[PDB]
Amino acid sequence: DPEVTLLLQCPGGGLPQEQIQAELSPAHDRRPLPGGDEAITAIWETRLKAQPWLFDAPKFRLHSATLAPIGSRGPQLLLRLGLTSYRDFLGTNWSSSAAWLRQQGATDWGDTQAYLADPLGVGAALATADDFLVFLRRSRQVAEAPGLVDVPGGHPEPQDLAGQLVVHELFSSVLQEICDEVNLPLLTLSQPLLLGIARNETSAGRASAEFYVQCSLTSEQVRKHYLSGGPEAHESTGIFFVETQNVRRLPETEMWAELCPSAKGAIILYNRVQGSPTGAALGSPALLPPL
Ligand SMILES: COC(=O)C[C@H]1C(=O)NCCN1C(C)=O
Repeated sequence: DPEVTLLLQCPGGGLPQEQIQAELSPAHDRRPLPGGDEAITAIWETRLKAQPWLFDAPKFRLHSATLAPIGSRGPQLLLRLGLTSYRDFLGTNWSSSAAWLRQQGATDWGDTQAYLADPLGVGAALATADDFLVFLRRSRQVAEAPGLVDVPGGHPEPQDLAGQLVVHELFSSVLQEICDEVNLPLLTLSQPLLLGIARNETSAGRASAEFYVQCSLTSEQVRKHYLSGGPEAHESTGIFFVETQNVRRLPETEMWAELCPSAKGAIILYNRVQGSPTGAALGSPALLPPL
């Protein structure tokens, strides 16, 4: 799977909000481009002069994420975050010359990402009361990953002493994206756990935080809520469910070739952090079949 790399695998079956610190600092921003940010400005002008209804929006930038020594007390994760924008993304990660910007970042800064926007995405492994995960089909008419399978998520827009509010907006935004797209009531959803962070090598290495969320509704009820919004209530074109039993071997299925990279990230982390039991009971052959 060359189009996805794991930046972080969380311990203890995943991390709650209260165990994560953020450092939001202009030291974590993209570096100005070697020939000037006029190259980003030019791509944006060309785009607005064809699609003048487009808008810029701020985004969180992932710099890095440091896990504490395992088994320790206190905060378990430090997220180093900067700020970027939709416009900076279109002029860097989405650019035809994105591989050249990575090589120049290696040369100039010892960092393949130094000249990349790298907006932080969020995604969920969303489980039902009857032990299915939730999948969405993308429109064949959109620019990114057309007609591919996805999981719920988005790219949160901004607004440890502003740090804790930033972690709160990240956990909040994954629930909000589930309510907006799947049309589920907020009170049917668990507090999320962070499973890890995955990078999309097809989009020049931009990262998504992958979460586990439990719903108290069955798969038949989740479908009813999704469909009852109508075609205008969602960006996706369909919803479907795979038993948690069968997610274990999903990378061996024909479905795998149709999954967008960030959804592959979510399923790998679900299998490693929520699947893959460590104890004698769940590890017994009748409950963990070999092969
Ligand atoms: C229609 O989808 C797009 O690509 C539009 C785009 C935009 O205009 N501004 C920021 C990101 N975005 C949205 C709606 O989130």
